[PDB]
Amino acid sequence: KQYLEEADRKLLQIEQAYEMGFLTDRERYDQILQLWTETTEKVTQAVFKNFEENYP
Repeated sequence: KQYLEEADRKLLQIEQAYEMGFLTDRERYDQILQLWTETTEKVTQAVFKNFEENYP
C-alpha cells in the first residue's frame, strides 16, 4: 500500500513536469514505466522479506 501511495504521488510530480513543458510525451512515458518497474521490484522484495521474517 505504501509503495502504491508513494508511486501515486511521484506520478503526480511527473504529471506536473509534463504540464509545464519540462518533459516531452516520450520522456513522461519512459519515466512512468521506470517508476512502475522499480515499484514492482520493491513490492516483490517486500513480499519475500515479509515471508522470510514473519512466515518462513
